[PDB]
Amino acid sequence: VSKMPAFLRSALQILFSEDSTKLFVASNQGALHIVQLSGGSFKHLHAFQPQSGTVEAMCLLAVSPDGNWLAASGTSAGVHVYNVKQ
Amino acid sequence: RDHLRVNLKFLTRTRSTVAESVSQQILRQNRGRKACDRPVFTEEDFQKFQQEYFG
Amino acid sequence: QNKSYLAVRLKDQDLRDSRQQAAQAFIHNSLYGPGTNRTTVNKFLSLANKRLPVKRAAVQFLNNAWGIQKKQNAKRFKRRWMV
Amino acid sequence: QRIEREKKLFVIAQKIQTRKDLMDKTQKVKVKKETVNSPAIYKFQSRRKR
Amino acid sequence: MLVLFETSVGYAIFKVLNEKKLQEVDSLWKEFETPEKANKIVKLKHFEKFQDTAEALAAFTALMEGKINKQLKKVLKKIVKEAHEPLAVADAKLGGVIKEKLNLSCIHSPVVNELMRGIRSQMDGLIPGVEPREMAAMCLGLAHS
Amino acid sequence: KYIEMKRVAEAKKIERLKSELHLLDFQGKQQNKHVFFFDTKKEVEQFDVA
Amino acid sequence: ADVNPKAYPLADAHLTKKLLDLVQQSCNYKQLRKGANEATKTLNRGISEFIVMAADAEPLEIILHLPLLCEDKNVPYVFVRSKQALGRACGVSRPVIACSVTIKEGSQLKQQIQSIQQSIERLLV
Amino acid sequence: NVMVEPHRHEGVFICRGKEDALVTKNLVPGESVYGEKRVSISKIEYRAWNPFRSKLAAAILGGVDQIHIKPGAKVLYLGAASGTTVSHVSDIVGPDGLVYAVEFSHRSGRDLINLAKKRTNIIPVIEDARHPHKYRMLIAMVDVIFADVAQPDQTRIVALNAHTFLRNGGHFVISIKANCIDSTASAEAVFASEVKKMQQENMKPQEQLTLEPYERDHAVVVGVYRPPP
Amino acid sequence: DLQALNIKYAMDAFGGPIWSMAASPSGSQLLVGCEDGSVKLFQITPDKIQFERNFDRQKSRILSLSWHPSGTHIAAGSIDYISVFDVKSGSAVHKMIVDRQYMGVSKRKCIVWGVAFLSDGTIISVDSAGKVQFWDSATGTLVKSHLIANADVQSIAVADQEDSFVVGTAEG
Repeated sequence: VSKMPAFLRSALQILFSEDSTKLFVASNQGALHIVQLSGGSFKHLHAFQPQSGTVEAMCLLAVSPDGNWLAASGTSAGVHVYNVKQ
Repeated sequence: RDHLRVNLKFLTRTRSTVAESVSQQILRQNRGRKACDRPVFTEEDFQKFQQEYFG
Repeated sequence: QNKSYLAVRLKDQDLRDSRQQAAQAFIHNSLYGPGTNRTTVNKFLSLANKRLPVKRAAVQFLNNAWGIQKKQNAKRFKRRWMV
Repeated sequence: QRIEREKKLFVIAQKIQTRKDLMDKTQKVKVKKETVNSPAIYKFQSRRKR
Repeated sequence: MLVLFETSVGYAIFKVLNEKKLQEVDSLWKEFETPEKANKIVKLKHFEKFQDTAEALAAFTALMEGKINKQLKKVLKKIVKEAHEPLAVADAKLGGVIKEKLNLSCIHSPVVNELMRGIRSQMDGLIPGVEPREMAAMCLGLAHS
Repeated sequence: KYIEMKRVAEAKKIERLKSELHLLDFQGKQQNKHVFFFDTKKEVEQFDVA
Repeated sequence: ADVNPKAYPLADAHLTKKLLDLVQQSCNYKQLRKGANEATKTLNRGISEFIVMAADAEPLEIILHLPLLCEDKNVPYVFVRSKQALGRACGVSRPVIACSVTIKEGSQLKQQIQSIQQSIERLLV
Repeated sequence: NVMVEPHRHEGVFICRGKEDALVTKNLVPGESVYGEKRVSISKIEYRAWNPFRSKLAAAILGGVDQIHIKPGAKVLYLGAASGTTVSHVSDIVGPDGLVYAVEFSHRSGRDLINLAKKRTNIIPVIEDARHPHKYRMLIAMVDVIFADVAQPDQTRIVALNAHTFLRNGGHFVISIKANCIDSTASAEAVFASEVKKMQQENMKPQEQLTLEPYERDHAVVVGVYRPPP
Repeated sequence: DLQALNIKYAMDAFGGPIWSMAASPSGSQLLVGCEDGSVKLFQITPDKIQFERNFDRQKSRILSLSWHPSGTHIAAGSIDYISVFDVKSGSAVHKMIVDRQYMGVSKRKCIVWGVAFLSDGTIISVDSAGKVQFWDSATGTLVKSHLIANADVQSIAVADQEDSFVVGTAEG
C-alpha cells in the first residue's frame, strides 16, 4: 500500500478482524487505532485514548468473531472491552 | 558598466605554473625531519655448480 | 575533473564504523581464534553415541559439502553394479 | 636553491659531528657505511662515565 | 518564574509572563523570533548596574566559581526573596549555593537553557535603559581585566 | 658552528620566502576530494559543479 | 605520591622503563644531549625528538622553561620521578634533571623513537 | 608593479606580481602582527596570509565554497592560540564586526592581549572552551563559530558553544585532524564518523574539503546550525 | 524508559566503543570503560547524564570495572593487568601484573574478563587462563590463586553480603 499514517510507526500488536474490513493497531504509547480497509484503500476511523493506570506488561489484543467487541490489556487498571460499532 | 567580459579575459589568459620539480622540493621541506614526520646469479647456480664440477 | 567533486545524500554515506569492526574482530579471535580449544557441535554431540549400550553413528551422518562430483560417480558406479 | 643548500648543509654538519665522536677511546663497531646523504652509524660499548 | 541573566553591564532579572509556553521546549524558539513577541513572554523586573570595571571584575570572578558577593546578596534578598517565586539560573552549582546561603529555590532545566538562549538573541529590545555603546565599551574593559 | 650558523640563518630565509610564495596554480598528482551534502535524492543526480 | 602537580605529563612505572631503556640506547649511538642547558640548545636548533625531565628538582621552576619551548616547536615531553634514575640512564655519575634525544640520519632507533613519540602524545589525550 | 584581484569571499583579496600571496586589507596600516610582509597600492595596504601556518587560509586556497565570515559579522573563534589567524579574521569583519578569541593556554594568551591592545574589534577570552557557561557574560549572540581546537571530542565542544551563543541559521566552520581523533583509523573513516556525530545535534554539514597541499590528514566541514523551517 | 517502552536517548561517549559500564554504590554516578583506554565518570542528572571527568588514560582497552563499596576506589581489568584508581584524583595507585599461564609464561595474551572488589580490600579477578585470583589493594600483590577450569573464566558476581560469590566459565 502506497501510504500509511505516521502514528502507526511502532505497533506493539497487529490484529485483523474476521472480515478484512477492519484493522486493529496498538501503539507503543497507549493508543488504539481502527483502520477501515476496503479494496486496497485505508481510512483511519477512530483512535481510542490511552487507558488510565501504570503500564504493567506488553499489550495484547483480542477480537470477537462477530466483530462487535475488541479487548485490550497491558495496564494495571485491567482488561478493557471496546464496542467497535459504537 | 559590465566588467564580466573584461574580468574573464584577465582571469584566464594569464595562465602560468611552477614546475613539478620545484613544487615537490618545497613540500618535502615543510614535512620536517622528525621520525614521525618523515616517511643475476642465485644460490641455486652456485650450489649446483660445485656439486657437478668440484663435487 | 569530475572525479574530484562528489555529491552524496546525507543518509546514504553512513556505513559501518571501522573502529567498531576492529572491536568485533578482537572478540572473535579471543573466543574462536587460533590457540583456543574448540570442537564442532556435531563432534560434541557424538561423544554420547560412543558410550551408549547400543553404539550409533554421528548425529549428522552426512557431510553436505565434502564432495559433489565424487557423489555422482558413486551413484554411477552403483547403477552399473546392479547391471 | 636555498632549500637544496639547507639539505646539503645538514648532511655536512652531521659528518663532521660523526667524525668528532670517533675521537673517543671507547670501543665501537660500524653498523652502516657512509653515504652521500647520511654519515656512517656506529654503536659504542656501554661504560658509565666516571 | 524569575530568571537571572548576567551581562557585562550588570545584573538583569526578568519575569516570564506566559508560563504555559515554557512547557513546550521545541516550540519556544518561535516566541523569541522578533522583538514584539519576546516582550510578550518576558519583561524586565529590575536591573542592577556596575559602575566600573574594577567592581565588575569582583563580581564575575565569584559567579563562575559558585560564590555570591555581598552586593549580590542584597539584590537577591530584595528583588527575588521578598517576592515568592522560583529563580531560574544558568549554572546548577550557582543554584545549589544559593539554596544554603539564602532561603530561596532555584530551578535549572533544559527549558531554562532554552529560555536563556531566547533572551540572549533578543538582547537589544529587552533592556531599554542600557545603551549599545555602554554595552560595547564595558565589554572591552571587563575582558582585558 | 660555522656550518650551523649558516644553516639556521638561511633556514629562516626559507620560511620567509614561503610566507609570500603560496604555490598558486598547483597542478599535481595529489587532488583533494571535495564533497557536497544534499538532503534529497533528486539533488544528487542534478548536481552541477558550476 | 607527593609529586609536584606542575609536572603534569608524569609517566607511570611501565612507561618509565620504556623511556629509560630508550635513553640508554641513545647514549650508545651518540644520540643524546645531557643537561638542561644542552637540552635547551637542541630545541633552538630544532634537532630534538622528545624531552625527558625529572620531577624531583627541589625547586621545580629551574626546568619549567623547557615545556614552553617544546610547545612552540611541537616537541613531546614527559616527566620521570627520579633524577638519580635519569642520570644513570644517561651514563653519568651525577644526577641529571633534563635530557634530549637528537635527530640522526640513518639511526637504527627510528622505529623505537616513533613508538615512544606516539606513547607520549597519548598522555596529552 | 603589483596587480590585485578580488577574491570570491568578501573582504579577501589575492595578490600577484613578485609575490604569489593571498591577502587581506590591513585594519591597522603600517603594523605587522607576526612578521608577515605588506604591500601598498594606490593608499591601500594588504597583509599576506600564510597558508602553511594557517588552516583557514589553506581552506580558502583549497576551493571552499563558503566561509561565511563577512564584514560586519560576529565571530566566535575557538582555539585562538597566538592569534595569527585571528588577526586576518579581524581584518575581514572590519570595525563593525567583533571577534571573540577563546584560548586556554597561558603562553598563547599573552600574545593575544598584545594583539588585542592594537585591535579594538578583538575580545580576548582566556577560558576553557569545554565550559561555555563560565564566560557567558562576555559573548553576545554570534553569527559564525570557527573551531580549531584539535581535540578528540571537538564535536561536543562546538555543540555546547553553538547552543549558547550561535543564532538560528548561523554557520560553523570546523577543522578536523584525523590522527588526533583516532591515530590508527584511516582519515576518510575518521572524517565520516565526525559527520555522523554532527547530525546527532542540530547541525547540518553542507560541504567537506581536505587540506592536502599545505597540511596532511586535515579536513574542513562547513554547515548550518538549526536551519530555518 | 520502562513506562513508554522506548529509548529515552543515546549519547556519544566520544571515546570509541565501550566495553564495560558500572554504577557507583550510590546511583548518582556512572563509570564507563572504552577502547582507547580511558575511564570516564558521568553524573546522572534528573533527566539525562552529564560527562564529568576523565581518569588517567591506560595503554590498553578497559574490559571490566568494579567499585569500592564505600566508593573511594576503582578496579579495572585489562589485557595482562589490573589497575586500581583513586576516585578523588583519577590516578592509578597500583598496576597488578597477571601471569599469562598458571605459574608459567605463554605467547597468548591474558585477558581479565571480570573484576569484583570486596570491602576488606581484596580484589577478585577472573582471566582467560582459567584461574580465579585474589589480590590485596594495599600492597598490590597477589595473595592466592585457584585453578578451576581448562578454558576461560568469563564472569564474576558477588552477593550484597560479602560471604559468597559465583563465577561462570567458557565450559558452561
